Amino acid sequence: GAMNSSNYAELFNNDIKLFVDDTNVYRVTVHKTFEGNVATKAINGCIFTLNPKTGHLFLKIIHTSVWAGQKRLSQLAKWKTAEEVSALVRSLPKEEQPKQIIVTRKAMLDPLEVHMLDFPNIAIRPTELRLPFSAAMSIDKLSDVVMKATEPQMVLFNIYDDWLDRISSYTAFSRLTLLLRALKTNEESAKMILLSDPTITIKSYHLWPSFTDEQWITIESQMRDLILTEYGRKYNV
Amino acid sequence: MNTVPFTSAPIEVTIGIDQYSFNVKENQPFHGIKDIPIGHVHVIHFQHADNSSMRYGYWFDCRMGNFYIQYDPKDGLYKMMEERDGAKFENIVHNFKERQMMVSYPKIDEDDTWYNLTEFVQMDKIRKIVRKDENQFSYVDSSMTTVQENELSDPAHSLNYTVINFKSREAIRPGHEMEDFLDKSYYLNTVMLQGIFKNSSNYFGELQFAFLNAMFFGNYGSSLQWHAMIELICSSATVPKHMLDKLDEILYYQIKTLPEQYSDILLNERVWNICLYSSFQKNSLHNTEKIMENKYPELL
Repeated sequence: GAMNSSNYAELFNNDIKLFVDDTNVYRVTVHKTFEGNVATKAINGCIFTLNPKTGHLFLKIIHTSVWAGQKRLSQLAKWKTAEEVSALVRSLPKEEQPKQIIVTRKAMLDPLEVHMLDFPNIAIRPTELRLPFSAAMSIDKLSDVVMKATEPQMVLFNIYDDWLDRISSYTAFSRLTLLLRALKTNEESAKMILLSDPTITIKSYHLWPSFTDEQWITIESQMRDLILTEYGRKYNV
Repeated sequence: MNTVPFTSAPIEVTIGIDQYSFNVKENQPFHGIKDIPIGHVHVIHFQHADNSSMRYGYWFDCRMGNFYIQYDPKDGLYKMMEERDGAKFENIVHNFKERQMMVSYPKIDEDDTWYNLTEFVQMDKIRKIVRKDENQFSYVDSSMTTVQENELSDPAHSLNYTVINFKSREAIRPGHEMEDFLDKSYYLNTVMLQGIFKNSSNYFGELQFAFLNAMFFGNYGSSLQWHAMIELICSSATVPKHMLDKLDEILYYQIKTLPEQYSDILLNERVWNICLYSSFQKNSLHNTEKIMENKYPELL
C-alpha cells in the first residue's frame, strides 16, 4: 500500500527498497522565438533513485538526445524513467534487487508496473509523503555532473556522505530531507547557511560539508528556522 | 416454434424468459412457455419470491434437445432437465397446450431486441465458459465467480471467461512497453482476435454473453468481463472497420435494454467515459454515445 507517516519507519528496516523520483527527468527552458511564439529548449535531466537505508544513490543522467524527434515528452519521461529503473534492477545481482520501489509521484505507477512485469515479487508503491527530492539539482555536485554530461551516464553517490558512521539511517534520512526541504523553499538562503563558514569544506568524495556533530545541530536549526520563516511569508501568518 | 414445459410451480417465483418475465404464485398451475423462437440461444431464469437474493437460470437452445423445468424440493430450486424420449415429450407438451396452461413467448414482430442482444452468442461457446458437459444447457447464477476472480475457489462452478489483463506479459511485448500499453492494438488483434478467439464473432459472442449474465443475474464478474472487452477494443488505435460498426450496434441494444434503475452498479464510470470521450474510438460509437448521453448523462 501507500507510504505515509504511519509506516514511516519501514524505510529503515532491512528490506531493500528504493525511492524513485522523476521530477528532474525532463527539464526545459522556456523562451520566445523570433516570430514571438514560445518554445522550449530541453536540458539534461536525471532520475533520482535512492536507497534510504544505505544512502546509495543511482543518479541516471538523462541526456537531451533522448528526446530528439519525440512527441508528448512529459508522458515519455515517465516511461523512460520506468525503463531506466527496470534496467537498473536487471543489472543488480539478485540479492541486491529491491523488494519494493516507492515512486514519489503517482503517475509513475503504471509505467513502472508495466516495465517491472518480469519482477512480479517487487512491489511498486505510491506515497502520501511530500518528499523534497526535486531539490536534488540544488546539490552543486549533482547539478554539475548532470549539466556536463555528453551522453547517457549513470553516476553513483552516497547521499549521506559518511554520516552513517555516526548516526542511524532514520536520522540520516531526516537530515537529508530537511536540507532538501530548505533548499526547495529558499535555495539562496539554504546554500548560504551551508557554506557561510569557509573553514568547513566539502571532501572531494562528498556532497555536503564536513560539519562536526555540534555544527550539524546549529545547521539543522538554521534550516528549521529558514523553513518556518518562508511559511509565514508564503501565507501571511 | 418450440416449447419448454414445467412439471409444476410449487414455490412463488418470478420467471424470466429472455427479456420477458412473469409472476407465478405458489402452486399456480403454470406448465411452461411455448412459441419460443427457434434459431437463437435463450435463457430461462428465476427469482424466488422469498429470496430476492440469488437469481439463477439456464441458457439453452431447443435445437439441441427437448428441455423442461422441474422444481426440486431437496435442492430448493427450479432445475432444467432434458427428456430423451421424444414421443413422451411431445405428449406432455401437446396435452399442456390443449389445457392452455402455458404462456406464449411474447415477441412483437417488429422487435429485433433479442436478436441484437444475442447475434454472436452460440450455445457451443457458452458450454466452454460454463463447463458441465453432461447437460446441453448451462446454469448461471448471481453468485458464481469467474476464473480471473478466483486467481486474485471451486473451479467446477467457475465462469471460464477469457482472462484479459492490461498489465500482463500477455498484453505487453518486451521493448514495446509504452506502445502496447497506450495502444492495445497488438493485444486485441494478434493475441486475442487472431490468437484466442480466432475471429471477431466469437469475441463479440463472449462480450454479449457476459453482458446478459450481468444484466439477468447481477453477476459482478460478468460485468467486469464485459467492460474489459469493450475497453480493449476502445483502447486500440487499429480496429477493423467492420468491428467498430458492429460494436456500436451491440452496445446500443445493451444500453437500450438495461433496466433504468440499475445503471449504477452495471455501468463502470471510468471505462465508459474513457471509451466514449478519451479513447481512440471516441468518434466511432455514435449511436452508443447518443443513447448514453440522453439516458444516463449523470454517469458522464
